[PDB]
Amino acid sequence: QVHIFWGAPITTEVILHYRPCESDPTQLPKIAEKAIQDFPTRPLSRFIPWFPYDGSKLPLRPKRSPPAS
Amino acid sequence: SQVHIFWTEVILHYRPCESDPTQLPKIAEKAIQDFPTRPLSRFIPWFPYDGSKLPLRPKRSPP
Amino acid sequence: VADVLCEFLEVAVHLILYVVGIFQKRKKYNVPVQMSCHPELNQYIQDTLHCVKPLLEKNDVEKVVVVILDKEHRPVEKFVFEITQPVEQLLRAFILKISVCDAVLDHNPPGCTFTVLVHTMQLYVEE
Amino acid sequence: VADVLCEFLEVAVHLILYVREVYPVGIFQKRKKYNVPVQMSCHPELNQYIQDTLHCVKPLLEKNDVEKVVVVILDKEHRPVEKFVFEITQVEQLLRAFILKISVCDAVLDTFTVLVHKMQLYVEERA
Amino acid sequence: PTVHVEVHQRGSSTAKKEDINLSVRKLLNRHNIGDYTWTEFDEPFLTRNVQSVSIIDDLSACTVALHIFQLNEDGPSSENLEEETENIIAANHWVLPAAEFHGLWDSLVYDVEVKSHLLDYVMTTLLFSDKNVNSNLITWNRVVLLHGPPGTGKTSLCKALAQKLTIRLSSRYRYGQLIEINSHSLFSKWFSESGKLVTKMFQKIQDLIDDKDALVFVLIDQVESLTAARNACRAGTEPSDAIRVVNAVLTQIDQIKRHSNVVILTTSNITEKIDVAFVDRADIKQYIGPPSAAAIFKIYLSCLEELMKCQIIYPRQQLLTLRELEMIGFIENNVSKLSLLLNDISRKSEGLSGRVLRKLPFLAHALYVQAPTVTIEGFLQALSLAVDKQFEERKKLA
Ligand SMILES: Nc1ncnc2c1ncn2[C@@H]1O[C@H](COP(=O)(O)OP(=O)(O)OP(O)(O)=S)[C@@H](O)[C@H]1O
Repeated sequence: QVHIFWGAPITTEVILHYRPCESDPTQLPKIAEKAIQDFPTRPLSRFIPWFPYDGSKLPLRPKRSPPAS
Repeated sequence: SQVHIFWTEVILHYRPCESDPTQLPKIAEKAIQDFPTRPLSRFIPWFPYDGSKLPLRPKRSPP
Repeated sequence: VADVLCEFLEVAVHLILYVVGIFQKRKKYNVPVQMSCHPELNQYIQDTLHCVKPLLEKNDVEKVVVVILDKEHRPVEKFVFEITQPVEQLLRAFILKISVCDAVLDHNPPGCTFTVLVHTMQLYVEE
Repeated sequence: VADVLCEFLEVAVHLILYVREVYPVGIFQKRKKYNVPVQMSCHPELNQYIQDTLHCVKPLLEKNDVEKVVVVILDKEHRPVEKFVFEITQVEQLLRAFILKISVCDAVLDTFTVLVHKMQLYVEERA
Repeated sequence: PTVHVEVHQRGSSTAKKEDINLSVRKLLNRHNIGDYTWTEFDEPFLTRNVQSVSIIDDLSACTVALHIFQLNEDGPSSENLEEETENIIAANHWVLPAAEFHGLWDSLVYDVEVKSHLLDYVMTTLLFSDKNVNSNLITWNRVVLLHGPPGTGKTSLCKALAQKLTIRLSSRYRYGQLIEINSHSLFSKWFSESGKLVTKMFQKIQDLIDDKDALVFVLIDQVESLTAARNACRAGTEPSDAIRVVNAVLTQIDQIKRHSNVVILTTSNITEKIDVAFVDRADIKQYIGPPSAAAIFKIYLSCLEELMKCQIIYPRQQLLTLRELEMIGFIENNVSKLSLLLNDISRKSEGLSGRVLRKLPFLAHALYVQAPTVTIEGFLQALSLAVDKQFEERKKLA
């Protein structure tokens, strides 16, 4: 069962929720059948540093200290 | 308080297999409303039974 | 009792689809009624009432509005069934009320294409 | 407990909306209202909007027909460009984690409709 | 033979298509009587679910085909750049059939039968498409040119075409798209950036074409601006606009030639100063000329019975068409005089552009008659003076 709340103002059956006070969407169901269908699913890409902490490449540093409080 | 449209916070129903009606939701609104009823007419047979008159009976019986 | 009331709503919705040759006499609830043999429609109306079933498990309900549509899906007729939901003659008495209603009144084109509604034993018709 | 997991989903939906910059109106600001370190919306219209969307899925979620809470972020064509899919298989540890999750999940990534087909949030995004 | 019938379904009407078809066929077979249009009906369903029925070129024949259409309410969508979203492309996007386009195909009046030629062109295109002819062996560039005098409704005919085709060919393509191309907002000229800009809007055209269940019409205004004559122009001072923006469109249009659900419609003003390698890549280059006497009379009629329809000219006198005047043989009579005087205005108002023709009632009811309700032959006199007012005004601006 699939529950397509068109809203947020700017086999398997479908329990869509209409809840109207406007009567002027003119498209819940196709957009409901749009929100229902799976589309080109990008694989979960993985994270990695590209600049690691090199022991042979070391940083800079300025002298002064911040005003403590 | 709730109305359902087996086609007020409305719980419509879709049944995706039937989905020929390109514009569904506006169809769904029409089914809900009331509209002027005609009176349930208290009915009366027009030709009533007068006890002063007697009807007709043929003699014969089925076998 | 809600379950058997839903089966009587089955009896209603579909026999009122009748109240042409694609329909047939068969024993329902110990009366012969002339409905349709359609198994798809049988299980589809069963599904309508059994989704109405949890609705009545809520017990908050007003009407079971079995809208007999026209072919336009824009009601020229209708059949609101305002049962104020909290022996065979009375289980047939409801059917005789609806038959006398369609008697003084009239039906719609053969395929009534009706869409059952609910608003969550007595009735009338908004013609 | 679902009476506060719905508000956890509230947290989720607005934080997605917030990090995605789906609107330039910067209404969002830190809100520990009733000691919840989460960043909801300051539109009571929309807080009660999530409240009653979850209210009308409350006869609908814990019935366990749920196979995935797909918070779609819609598009200009109202298209599911980013289906934030949450599997319904259920103590702040998850919450921040989910929060964490969402953030680290937006890590790779760059108008919402709450469709309802380890809270393994995964994003089906356009390639 | 065959006759075509089109029926306006209301947007707030939602009955199924086949019920509408059956009801209109029922009305036709009951009536079964020329090219007049029905407006009066006798069925509550058909009233609340129909607006009008019309016959497009008195016979009880039953060679009837029904086209049912829905003129889309909202107007144009806008097309802007992908990353330069400010103003780079700004193309107009009509989702046909569209509201602002109806009645347009009827109003236009010509005398060279452009409508039939330019409609049965697309009909034969579809015939050759469905029969699977060797596209390597018999081909068409899917480009139609219309050129002629300014203000003579050259571009009006293209929107009418698109509307009539998305109406006629319904149930063969769910809908049509019409992309109006602004040939003046694609000249960001510093070293061939416009010649690179044509590419993006044509990729968007490709996007709207691959939706193979939608008939798309690409309407290019001022096709002389995009394709400037490069050869005869002895101006080497044109660095890369006359050579790398015409060559940047002569390819993208030879690329959509392979597809079949696209038609290119172009409107030109100057016959010369256009690339000779684009007056070969157009199937029909039809000339739209200034209205002629009979055409002027018919347009003036259209205006006058329009005014009578809205009760402006309150005393309704039968305006006799030119065919009835020919039949009587120009005989002066107490009702036939008004048509004669109209016809004298027609010769006197000869040579004007259709746009000023469709203006002239406005002025003739503006200055010469202030009456909220006008009797005929004074309004006609107002026209006969306002036309000379237009001649003298044109002479005033030298
Ligand atoms: N020949 C005609 N017959 C009837 N109406 C005409 C005719 N020509 C023009 N019109 C009216 O003219 C109005 C607009 O015409 P346009 O098509 O814009 O002229 P046009 O040919 O576009 O000129 P350009 O090329 O864009 S300057 C429309 O409302 C038409 O009804």
